[PDB]
Amino acid sequence: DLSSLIETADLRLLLTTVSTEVEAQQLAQAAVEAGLAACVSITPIQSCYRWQGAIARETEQQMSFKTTVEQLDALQQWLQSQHPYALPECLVLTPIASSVAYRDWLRSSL
Amino acid sequence: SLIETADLRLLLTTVSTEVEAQQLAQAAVEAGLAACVSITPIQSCYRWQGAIARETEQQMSFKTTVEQLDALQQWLQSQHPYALPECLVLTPIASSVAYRDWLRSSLS
Amino acid sequence: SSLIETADLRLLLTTVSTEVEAQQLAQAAVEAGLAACVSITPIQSCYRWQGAIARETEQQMSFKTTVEQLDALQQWLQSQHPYALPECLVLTPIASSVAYRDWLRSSL
Repeated sequence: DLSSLIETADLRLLLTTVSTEVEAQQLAQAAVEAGLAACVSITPIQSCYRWQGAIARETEQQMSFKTTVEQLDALQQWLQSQHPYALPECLVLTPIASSVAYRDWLRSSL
Repeated sequence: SLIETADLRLLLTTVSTEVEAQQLAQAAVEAGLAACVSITPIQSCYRWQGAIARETEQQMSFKTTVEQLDALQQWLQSQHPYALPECLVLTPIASSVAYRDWLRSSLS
Repeated sequence: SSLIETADLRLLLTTVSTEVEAQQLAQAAVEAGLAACVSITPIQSCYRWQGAIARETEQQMSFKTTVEQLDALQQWLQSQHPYALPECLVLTPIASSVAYRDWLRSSL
């Protein structure tokens, strides 16, 4: 149902970044194609971090993979094999609620 | 300074057009269902009815409390009853005292 | 390398009006050892403030930090933020790669 909120514990968002839009578009499509994510979002960002001792500001693409706990490990292993960085950003968030309809769509897609 | 929070919520959803996001944002805040809404364009790749679609969408992030969340979620779905929108709720673990207070006072 | 449950990593979220303000804050936070990484995303924001509903363009900021630096980043940010009442919302990731968790902790 489209209007009922439910508590959820098995949904996961995995956030990473890559340098170019072509890379991100390729990773997103390949993850959905492989059944490792139901949906992947990309948005351009600026990132500031220290590298080789100096502050760097770089344009990057922030990716959000929407997946379940059951595919999370396989997604992270797969990304490490395909990610262009030696040491990719990798943070996982847990949604605590969703709609029944969206949770069902997500699980069905995986 | 920081305080641990259990009752604040961020509702994340997507809509197809910028005009819809702007209208929803305004009306949700006007109604006291959210205190603040942010909108960010994104490109999304997803599985829909077997196939892979790539679309530009507006990511919306609504700042609310657990008390208004069910109401906000239902209201949003009433505005695009044809769609099956992204609905993901996050819970912040902390906030400032002042921000938490402003947010709560903004809801109706 | 593999995923590991995390309890000590934090994402502090805030907004500022302009890209220049965002860049300056980000750089200073990193330089001061209060955050490991800062991301900046252009957004539109709708909120209730000063008795009205405004829509403005803003920069969304996400500070990557640990719990050990969080109080100090928050205190510092309060003194340096251009806004009267800064957005202050903290998220906790539930996992990360071993390498990235180690990078983040090590960078601070």
